[PDB]
Parts: sequence; C-alpha cells; structure tokens
Amino acid sequence: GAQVSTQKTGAHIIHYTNINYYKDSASNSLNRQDFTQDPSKFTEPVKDVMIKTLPAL
Amino acid sequence: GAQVSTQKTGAHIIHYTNINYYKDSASNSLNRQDFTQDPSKFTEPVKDVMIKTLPAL
Amino acid sequence: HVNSMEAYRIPVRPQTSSGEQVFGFQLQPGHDSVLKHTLLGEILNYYANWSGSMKLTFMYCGAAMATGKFLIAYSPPGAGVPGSRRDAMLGTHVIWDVGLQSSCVLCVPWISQTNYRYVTSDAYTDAGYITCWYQTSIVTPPDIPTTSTILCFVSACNDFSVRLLRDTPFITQQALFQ
Amino acid sequence: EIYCPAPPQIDNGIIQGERDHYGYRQSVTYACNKGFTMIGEHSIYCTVNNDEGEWSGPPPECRG
Amino acid sequence: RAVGRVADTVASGPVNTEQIPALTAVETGHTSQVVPSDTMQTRHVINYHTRSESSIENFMGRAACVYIAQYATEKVNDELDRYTNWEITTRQVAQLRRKLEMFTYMRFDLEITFVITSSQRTSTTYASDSPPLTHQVMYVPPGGPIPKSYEDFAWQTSTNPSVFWTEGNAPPRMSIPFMSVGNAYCNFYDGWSHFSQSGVYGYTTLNNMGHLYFRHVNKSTAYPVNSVARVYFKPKHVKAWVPRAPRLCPYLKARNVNFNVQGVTESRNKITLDRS
Amino acid sequence: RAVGRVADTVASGPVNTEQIPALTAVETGHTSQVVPSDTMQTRHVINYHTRSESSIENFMGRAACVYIAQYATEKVNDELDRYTNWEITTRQVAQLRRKLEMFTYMRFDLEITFVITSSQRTSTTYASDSPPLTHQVMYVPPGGPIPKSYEDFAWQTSTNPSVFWTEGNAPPRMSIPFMSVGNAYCNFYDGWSHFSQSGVYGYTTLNNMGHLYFRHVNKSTAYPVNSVARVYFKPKHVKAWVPRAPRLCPYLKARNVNFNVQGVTESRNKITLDRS
Amino acid sequence: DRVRSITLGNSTITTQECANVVVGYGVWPTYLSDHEATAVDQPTQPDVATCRFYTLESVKWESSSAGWWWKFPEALSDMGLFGQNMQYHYLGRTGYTIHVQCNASKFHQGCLLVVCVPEAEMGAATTDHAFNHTKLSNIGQAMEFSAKKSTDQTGPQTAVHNAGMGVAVGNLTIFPHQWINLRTNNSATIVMPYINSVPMDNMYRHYNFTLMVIPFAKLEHSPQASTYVPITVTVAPMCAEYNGLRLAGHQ
Amino acid sequence: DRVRSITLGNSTITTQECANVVVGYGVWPTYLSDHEATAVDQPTQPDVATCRFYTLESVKWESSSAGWWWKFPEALSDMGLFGQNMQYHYLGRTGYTIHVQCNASKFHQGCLLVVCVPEAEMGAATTDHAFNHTKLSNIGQAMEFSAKKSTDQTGPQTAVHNAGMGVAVGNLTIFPHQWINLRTNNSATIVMPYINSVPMDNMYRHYNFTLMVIPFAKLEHSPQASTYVPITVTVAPMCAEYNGLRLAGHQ
Ligand SMILES: CCCCCCCCCCCCC/C=C/[C@H](O)[C@H](N)CO
Ligand SMILES: CCCCCCCCCCCCC/C=C/[C@H](O)[C@H](N)CO
Repeated sequence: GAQVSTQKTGAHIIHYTNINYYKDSASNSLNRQDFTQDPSKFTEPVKDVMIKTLPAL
Repeated sequence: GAQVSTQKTGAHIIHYTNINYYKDSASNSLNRQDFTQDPSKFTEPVKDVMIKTLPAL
Repeated sequence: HVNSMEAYRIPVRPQTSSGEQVFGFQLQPGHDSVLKHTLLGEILNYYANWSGSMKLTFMYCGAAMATGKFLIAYSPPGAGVPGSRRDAMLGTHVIWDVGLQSSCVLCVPWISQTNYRYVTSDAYTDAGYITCWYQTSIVTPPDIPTTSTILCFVSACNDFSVRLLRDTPFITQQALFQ
Repeated sequence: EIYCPAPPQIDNGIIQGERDHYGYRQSVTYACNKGFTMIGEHSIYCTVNNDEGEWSGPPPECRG
Repeated sequence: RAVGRVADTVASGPVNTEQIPALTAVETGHTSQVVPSDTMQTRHVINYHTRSESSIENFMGRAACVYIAQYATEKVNDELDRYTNWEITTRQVAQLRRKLEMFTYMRFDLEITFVITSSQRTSTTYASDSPPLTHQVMYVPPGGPIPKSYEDFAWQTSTNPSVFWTEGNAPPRMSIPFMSVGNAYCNFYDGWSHFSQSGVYGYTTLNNMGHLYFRHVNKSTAYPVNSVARVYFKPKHVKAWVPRAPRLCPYLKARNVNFNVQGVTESRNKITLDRS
Repeated sequence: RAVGRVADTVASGPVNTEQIPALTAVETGHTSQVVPSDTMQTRHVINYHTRSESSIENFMGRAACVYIAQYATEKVNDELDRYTNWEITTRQVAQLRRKLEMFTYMRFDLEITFVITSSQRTSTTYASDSPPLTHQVMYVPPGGPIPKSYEDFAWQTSTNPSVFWTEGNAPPRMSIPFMSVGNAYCNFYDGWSHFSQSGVYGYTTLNNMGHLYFRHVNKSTAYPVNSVARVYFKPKHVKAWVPRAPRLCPYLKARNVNFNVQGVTESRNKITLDRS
Repeated sequence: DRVRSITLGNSTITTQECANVVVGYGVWPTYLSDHEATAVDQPTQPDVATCRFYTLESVKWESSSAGWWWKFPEALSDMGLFGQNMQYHYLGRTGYTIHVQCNASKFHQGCLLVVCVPEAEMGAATTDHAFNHTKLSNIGQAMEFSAKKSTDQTGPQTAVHNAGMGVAVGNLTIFPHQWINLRTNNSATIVMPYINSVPMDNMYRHYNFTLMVIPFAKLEHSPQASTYVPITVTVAPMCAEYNGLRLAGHQ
Repeated sequence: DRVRSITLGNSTITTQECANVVVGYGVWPTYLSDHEATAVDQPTQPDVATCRFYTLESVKWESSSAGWWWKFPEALSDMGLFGQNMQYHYLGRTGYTIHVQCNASKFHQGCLLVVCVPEAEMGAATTDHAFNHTKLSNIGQAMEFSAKKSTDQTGPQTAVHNAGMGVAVGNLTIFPHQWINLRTNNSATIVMPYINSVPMDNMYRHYNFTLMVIPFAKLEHSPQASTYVPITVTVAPMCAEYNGLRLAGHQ
C-alpha cells in the first residue's frame, strides 16, 4: 500500500513515495506538510464581532 | 504478494507494509496485533449459569 | 502474622459500642503491602500504569446462627483518612447484611483526574483509602465462640487496563543459577 | 455545664481511661482484675433527670 | 467496538428493587461480574482504553538474557577454557524464568541474539596489533558429538547449524521453531523420570534441547583476551495454557523448584488506620 | 490559493469616506486587522510566500541535545562510576527548554538518538590493543528496579527496553509514543504536590518519566577510558496548546522556574533621533 | 423474595430479611411542579451530592428500654451537603427514605414499632413553662422516652405509653410504619414523601415529621447471649431542592 | 451599543461604558461530554446555587501602585456554596466570568491591563528556598506585586516588570485580556473557559489560572480631585460540576 504525495517545490518528478514499515504510528516520519492555521482565536477573541471599518465604540 | 494492514494509532498514512522474505513461518515477525480475549473460563467456570442480579443461592 | 495463615483472617467479634473500625488500608494495588503481593499485585507490578475500577468481594466465615452488618467505604484522597463512621458514611459506601447470601461486593469505582494512575505510587496520582466499620454489631446465640473471620478478595472489573511494561521488583538475583 | 461525680469506685476491678470530669453521655468502663469473673455488664454512663447529676445504674461486682 | 477495547459504563439511576447485584456467593467459586453502575450512580463515559500491552505476544515478546558464557584464548582452567558450552535451559536467570512459570504449558517460536564482547586480559604489557576476532557458535542437538577440545574436527559443522561473527558488526540473529516432541513446552512436570517412581524429580527430565558450543575461530593472540557471550532469547507466536500463581519466594537451583519459606507479604504495625 | 500561503494586497484608490479602518480600540482586547491597502494606496502584488517553516512540526522537529552522560571503565568516584543514570527531564539544557516553554500543553511523539564518544583517559602510557567497546542503554520505567552496581542482574533487560551499540556504526535511534497519563505534557503546573498545599511546588511533581541507565558491556580495559553519552530528543506529530510569553531571564534550576530579575530590553541613550 | 437493594447517590444498602417497603401514604417523592409552586426564583437541585444514605449514630437496645425519637430534617443537620444547603437557603422541600436496621440472632426476642409521625407536636413536662429547643431535638443524638412520667422543668413529656403527643401509643399505626420483629424481620424501611401544607418551608424552625421507634415487646435473651444489640438508622433524602439563596444562617 | 448586562444565578451586573467581552480563546464554557470524561461516578451539577457573581474585596489604586494578582479557584474558596462544594469533592471543573470594574472621572487618567494567565507558575524571591503557600495566594485578599525586586526569604518574585513568571510583562497580551482605560473604558470582562490538560482535577493543590491586573499608565489626577479610586473584582463561575463526594477536606 504505497502513498504518493506532492514534494515541496518553489512557485513561479514532483512526487515522492512513502511506505510505512513499522506496525505502530509513533514510528512514522515527521508530518512536515500540514500548513493549516486559524489565528482568529488570538486576534479576534471577542463575543460581539467588530467590523474593521465600523467604529469599535 | 504484499500485505497492507492497520497501524497502531490513538483514538480521539495509517497503514504499513509487510513482505515475508524467508520460506518458513518461524522466520516471521511478531504477531503484535491479536487482542482477542475470553475470560469466562476463569471468571465463570460453573456448570449452572448464575445471573448477576438473581441470588446465587 | 505473615508467617502463618493468620494473614488472611480479618477478625470480627461482638462489640460494646457501634461504629468501630474493622480494617483499613490505602488503595494502592501495586505498592501497598496488603495488595501488592496478591494475584492483582504480581501482575500489576509488571507494569507502570493502570486504569479502571476494581472489586472487593467479602465472605463471612462465621457461624450460621451469627448475625452482623458492616459498612465498607472507599474515600477519594482529598480530605485524608476518615476518622469515624460518621466521616466515612459521606463517601462511597455499601451496607453489607449477613444472611443466607454470605458475600458482598464493594465495587470501588474509578474517580481520577488522570486517565491512568501509577503502580509505584506518586503523590500526583494517589487513589484513596478503603475502610470498613461496624454498622450495628455481631449478635450471636449462646454456645458459639466469639472470634470470627472475614475473607476479603480483590479483583478487577471489565474496564481494567494496564500499560508501560517493566520488570518486577520482587524476584532479584546476584549470580547465575547452576 | 453540669459535671458527674468521680465516682468512688470500685471493688475487685480497675479503671480504664480516667478523665477527672465526666459530662453528658460519657461512660466509665471498669474491667475486673485477673482472677475474677463477671456479674453483668461493664460500662455505665451519666444521665440527666434534674439540673444536678446523675449516674445511670448500679456498679458491677465480680466473684472469682 | 474494536477488539481489545475495554467496556464503558452505562448510565444508572436510583434503584429500589428486589435485584441484588452486590450479594453473591464465593462458595460457588465464581468471581462476581459487578459493573460499577450496579452499586452506585454512574454517568455514561466512553472508554477508549485498549488492552494491547497485556497480550502474550506483547508481554513475552521482549528479549531477555539467559546466559553469560565466558571463554578465552589461552586456557587457564576448565571454567575459562579455549571453548565453552551451555546446556540449553531458560531457568538460569531470574527475570525470564518468572515470566515463563506464570503459565504451565507454552508453545512459542524463538529468536536468539548473541552480544559477544571481548575484553583484554590483564598482563604486564598490552601493546599489540590484533586482527578482529571471529566467533563460532555451534548448536549440538541432543545426542550429537560434542567437541572434546579446541582444534578438534567436531567443529566442522557438517550438519549442525553454526553462526560466524567478525567483531564490530551487528549481533547475530537466527529464529527457532517449536522444538519440542510433545505438543507444548511443559514448564512444570510434576513427576519422576523412571517408571518405578525414582530418578530425578521435576522438569529436568523434560528439558532435552541440546547444547550450545562457543569458541574463537582465530587461533592465537599475542596477549590473551577473555570474551563474554550473552544469549538473548525472545519468544514469538506464543500460546499459553493453564496459568499458574506467580512465584513468591526467590529461586535457589536451576533445575529444582527448591525454595526457602517466607511470609506472604510485608508486615505493617496495625490493621486499622487513624487520622481525622 | 494553496494552504499556508500568505494573502496578497488588493488594489486601492484615494478614498474620502466615513469608513475608518485605522481608528479602533485596544480596550476591547482586539488586535487590528488593518491591511496595508486600508491606510494608503497599494498596487496588486501576488504573494507566493509560504508559511512552511513556522508550523509546530517544522519548528520543533529538529533534534536538540538534552544531557551529557559521563561514565568510565574504572570507578574513581560516584560522578564517574562504572555506570551512570539520568532522571528523564528536558529542562537541563537551555535551548530546547525555551522552545517547550513557549506553549503550556504539548502532546508530541519522540525519537531519541545517542551520540556516544569514548576518549582515552590520561595515564603514564597508552599503548594497548582494545576491542571495540559496547554500550547498553536501559530505560527503567517509573517504579522499576534500578541497578545498584555494575555486574548486577538488574541489567538483564528482562522486560525493559534496551539498546546495544558497537562503536563505529551509525548512532542508535528509537521512537517513543505519547507517554503521559493525562492528555497533554504539562510544561507548567501551577500548584503543589500534596493536598494540604505543601510538598514541592511546580512541574517537578508531574515529571514522572523514569530513568535511563548507561553502562559499558565490555568488562575490562587495560588502560581506562571515559565515555560521554549525549542524548538527542526530537519531537514529532506535535500538538501545542495555550501559548505562553517567551521567557526573558535565563534559567537557574532544572526543576524550579527560579530566576533573577532584569530589565525588559536593552537601553539606549535618548528616546528620539537626530539627523537631517 | 425477602431481599431488596436500595441505591441512592453513591451509596447502596442491601438487606436479606426485609419485609416490604411502605411508600408513605402511597406517594413516591417527586419534584415541585409548575402549578403547585409559589417562589418565583430558580431552585437549586443537587442530585447526587445530597440524595444519599447518611447514617446516624447507633443507639443501644437495653432490656429496660423505652423508645427513641428523631426529628427530621433537624436530625440531618450536620451530615454532608444537606447541612450546608440547609444553611445557605431559606426554603427547602424533600422526601426521605428511612432505613432502621437491627439484627440480633435467632435466640433473641423483641419487637419494635418503627413509625414516621408528621408534625408530632410534643407537650411540656412541666406546664406553663416553654421548653428548650435542644430537649426536643439535638443535632445528631436521637432523644429518649422515659419509662414513667417526666418531672422535668424545661423538657417534653417523655412517658412512652402516651407517645409524647398525648395520644395512645398503640394508635400510631395510621402514620406510615413497619415493625422490626426479631423472630422474622430484620430491617424496616419507609419511603416518606414531602408532607406539608405549603410547597416549600424553612428547614430550621419547622420539623416536618418525627421518626419514633418504640420497643413493644422488650428485648429478652439468655444471660449467656450477646448482651449488646444496636439499632442504627440510615436515612436518605430524595428529590431535594432549595430556594432563595442568601448568606449562611441560621440566626 | 456600549451597554451590556450579564445575569448569572440570582444576581446581575450592568455596565454603561463597556468595551466588549473577551470569551477566552474563542470558547464558551460548557459541561464535560460523555467522550472526554474519565471519572465513572455521577457528577453533581448545581446550576443556580453556585454559578453567580461573587464579589471580592475592593483594592485601592494608589498613585505609586504596582499591580495585584488573584489565583483562582483558591481566591474563591470562602464564597458561598463554591467553597463548600470545593471541600466535599475530590474533583472539579468549571469556567469563569471575571468582571474587573473601576470608575474614577473624566478628570483622572490611567490605564490597567487586565489579564487571565493560565498556570502562572511563579519564581522564588530567594532561590533554593521553597516559598509559602499563603505568600502566593491568600483566601480572599489579592496579593501585591512590588515596585522593585523582592528580597523575601519565603515569598515569590514580585517585581512587576517581570510579571512574576519571569517573562516580559508587555508580552502578556496573548492570554485573554482587556484594558481599563479611564479615558474611555470603565470595566473589563473576560469569559474564561476551563483550561487544563485533564478533564477534572483537584481544586486545592492546583490553581488553574491567575488573574493579574497591572497599571501600565499610572493614576494621576489633580490634588483637589478624589484621592481614592477603588478596584473591585466580581468573578462568577460558569458550568460548574464536581465529582467524587467524600468527607470535608482539605488536608
Ligand atoms: C546457531 C545456534 C542456534 C541455537 C539453537 C537453539 C534452539 C533451542 C532452544 C530451545 C527453545 C526452548 C527453550 C526451553 C524452554 C522450556 O520449555 C522451559 N523453559 C522449561 O524449562
Ligand atoms: C531504549 C531507551 C528508550 C528511552 C525511552 C525514554 C522515553 C521517555 C521520554 C519522555 C518524553 C517526554 C519528556 C518530558 C517532557 C515534559 O512533558 C516537559 N519537558 C516538562 O518538563
């Protein structure tokens, strides 16, 4: 059961191959390809939403 | 003849690959993924069944 | 009394005042001297974590005409050791009545902030205390001896689980055997 | 508070746990010495019927 | 739910009924099946706890040392000869022996690892240029021709399995099938060896698994060197039958189950507790 | 756009309106979301800049040393014994400790690497022929039997994991799952150890991860040799919760968060600037 | 069968010689509905933290015994979070489950009447003299009827043949009751719903009912038998709720 | 508008110059679900009797002030049935609503930072010396940061520019916070959900977070103005539940 995913190349043959050998999941490689982010918990932790064009007060 | 089974991961890419190389069966890997259990031989070794809510005598 | 069969014998006798303590030990099923050397002790000492609830099944081994009542209590480790029966009735408890059924199962539940507790005890995962108090008394007819015996069995429920294999601190050696 | 007597006790026995002042519902307990067998119970306690005293029952005795 | 997943606690309410889940009888020899939701009020928790580390393959499947085989390059006695031997038995260490006497009958495939560590013997001087030493480990079956000495042509490994190892590399590994003649490895054999109830008592008469002969392939060294060969058994594909009570008292002999008596547990000072 | 790709600046024109994107209120505790195209005129550039090197797997996923374990072949004291130990804690170095106290709760799988470098001890002479030394690294869980000395049968690795290594090869590597009993690795534990608010304060009471015992498998050496074992932790599959402010003052103790006070930043001479 | 098991809160009670369960006047204890209620505030309803089997102190059955009476809820005033929710609240409405238990032998004899008397207003020992509020009901210790008439100056009337209230003591069997007959019975259990003319009331100035136990046939055994048989009461609230949270009382 | 009204339990709070409400890390406080829980007992959930606005003591904003820190829940340990449910229970899980309020005038000036720091482990004043458990957090009185470094033998480090924990004090704005700017703002309110790595924990040996208020721009007014401006904290638990009822602690 092979897995073929996208390599990390620059933005103006682009694949790689991963076979998990060991039976656990602690024995995997690093998960270097997760770039999801949600910064509204720290930037906008407010109860009433505040539009950036309206006055906040 | 490849075999693809489930890795051991926690419970809230998850596969592995096993090719047996040697012709025997003593030369296999460990069978770390058998979690079947039947404890009623040691807990309930009785001839007449005893329901846990009825009195045993 | 460990070098005889008097180790397993919890003695009970007719009392003069109710509410006295039968026995008492900490709930450490891999480290406490009561529970670490039993069948739940020698298997749990091969590991490092344990989860799930346990049982504590009793058995009155007295005369068939005697009569008693007991209150077996497990208290979580917040406020310390329960001092009397009034302090131990507030926690978990089971009132055991001695009749034709000669056994009663206190099922010590699983109350913890951590998913696992350590076998060799650390103060972060302390687990509690198990007591037992005279609920009323022992009342006997004439021509029956006073000292009786209660046998206490320990088991695990169907939600027990252990983790983190290690080697037992019970079988040591210096040199090889020949 | 009212206080029970000492009391003047006892023949052929001994005192276990003597406090000087006895109050409400506190019991004295008397064990007969080694060489004497019982006549009745051991422990009596203090009662209240009026504003003063008193003890509950008669003191025990032992034969040998 | 998945396999090996422990059961969860169902919800319960304040009952007042003729059902008594707490009262039972131990005289029937039946362990109680009391859920914690039978004697109190519990919520509905979901237990994701797996019983993975408890199975006999996960339990026994860790390599444990069984012997410390000492041999040298210049014979000084018969305990430190030019070769050595080891009658194959797993009852010489104290750690693996207790794990195998937790069950009466076992049936396991083995895989053996040798960690062979030479060390220079003390002398007046030590300066020499030494080629990397080579070790031979021959497995003589029960009944084969044992090597009476070094430089003997019983070491020819004509049919017996033999491994060779030049120092510096990975440790050697070979796997062994279920080598008994019965149908399980009897850890305990309550009986005698002869039919008139005599001979030797116990499991000595059933342990017939051969020998294991170690030697240096290199003929000479300018200043002698004492090697130490440690053998690492590890069971796999293991079945286990008729569980025993685990052994209390520590061992004395490698063939008997002889023991001194001791107390059942550690002693405290009083039976109750006292603190308010 | 792809994931982890930063946003680009839209076009803008000269506005004259009742919309005020620049005026806000910090009293609400809300960081402003002012695009540069809100307070000036910007073009339409397209940003291909990825945020790859900022994620917690790319950030923490580099191996950092945590201990320098020293042991020898001839005991001179108890700091340079024939074996040694290390109570497992990642708070003994200053580099990795700051990367882990940037978040309160972490949950990471580990992989451990040992770089073991022997070096000959000074003496009168040094000429000898030495076999390649072998090292054993045993991981005792919290509560197991520790080896009181060398030549003890607690080193039998009957159930504890142990690695062996003959000098000259690649460094050893093993991977470790999420070994806690809670649900996250508490880097900070603001509380006491006993219930009456006493004992020891802080995260010392929660770090119960065991020990790590190092020794030489080779019994002797003609002239002694001091080995140095360095341990290289590297987190992977990492989650991180509740980010802390990064620590200003440098550390003092490996169990406390004790510190000396210092200024918030480096001081200049005047608040303004002067040049025409 | 003759076995029953009650489980309330985190604590359970098992019996093996149990006669039956007398559920008051035929009413299981319930919560206050939306059309019987008067207080317009939101009530606090602790399910497991309050409704559990608080055990009292065990009283001794002498051969010359007369009887004992408890007064609820003021006899449950220093047990658990019951005695803490009673302080921080003006109102309070609950039902109870009272389990009186006494085992001796098959060679003892005796018979108790175990009754729950709603609003047992007790007469004075010496008239034109208002008696004390602790000679009616101390916090944990029961009280004791006398064998003869009382001559106290500031106590209640404790002649047990007049039951304290002034009625014939044998006429108490309309209040929900059982018997503990040492020939057959072992333990008596009564489930008493909330009995009052108001939906909720204060807990300190009003004892909603009174648990009296009285030995009718006295305890007699051989001299070589067990000369100490105890009587333990194990009372549990049921369906409790409180209203009007203010600072801690009770003055 | 600039007006908001919070109603929890039997008590309400009205503001007329309120900036906003900072709901933690974006999480409203909730109860423990059936798949995050560990304790197998039934929890007691008092709705109105616990979740209400307990007000603390009002501290004085001096002109030479440094700052103050409270430590929750141990700063709420003698208020109402919160401090009684904390004694009779091993575990405890709750969220909070913290309302710091301070009005002076339109002729005063000053600016506070009002922050809720999860697990603010504090460094010692004199090292190699374990400090006292009451120099971190007394039961009702707040604590006070010093203006300079501390030289105490058994206290914490109270230099306010290092915030006690050892970090820069200006970097505290990632923990959910507000500001009380006397030019515009009047009161700061933060809704903090339950933040811990375990579902439920003990309440006495663990302070789940720490409310620090620090005057950044100091209080300065005319000499003929009001020379006493107070700072009151009004904290309310939310969605509280407790587990494992045993006798009263906390030793
Ligand atoms: C090239 C070298 C190969 C070496 C081959 C050796 C294989 C023989 C090992 C026998 C495996 C079973 C060991 C005996 C276990 C017993 O049943 C119990 N311990 C009873 O004492
Ligand atoms: C064969 C040798 C195997 C060695 C096994 C060691 C694995 C144990 C390592 C524990 C991993 C977590 C380390 C502790 C991190 C803490 O949560 C924080 N640093 C708090 O101080």
